[PDB]
Amino acid sequence: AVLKTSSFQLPRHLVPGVWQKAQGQSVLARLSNAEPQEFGEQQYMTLTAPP
Amino acid sequence: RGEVVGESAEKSESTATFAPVTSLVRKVQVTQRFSQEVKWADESRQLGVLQT
Repeated sequence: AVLKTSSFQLPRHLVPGVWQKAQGQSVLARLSNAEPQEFGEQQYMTLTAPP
Repeated sequence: RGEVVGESAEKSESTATFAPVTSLVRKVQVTQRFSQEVKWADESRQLGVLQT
């Protein structure tokens, strides 16, 4: 029979890098700034009514 | 106002009229009251409550 590349069983060439579907980032990290905090529940004062 | 008059027609007068108006005088106060404990809490914890 004639010689074919079928007989050699070549490995596939492997292309560099990984293809990805992108993901949405945080919006809250863009829309309001982080503040320095210490570990625990925080508490904040609000004005309920002016004089 | 101007008046139109004939040759020997008796002329009228139409003098301007004036009146005064006066400002009222209005005194406005705001008083806020709080415990000395509120001063101690704010000044120790740096809350900004008395500055606001």
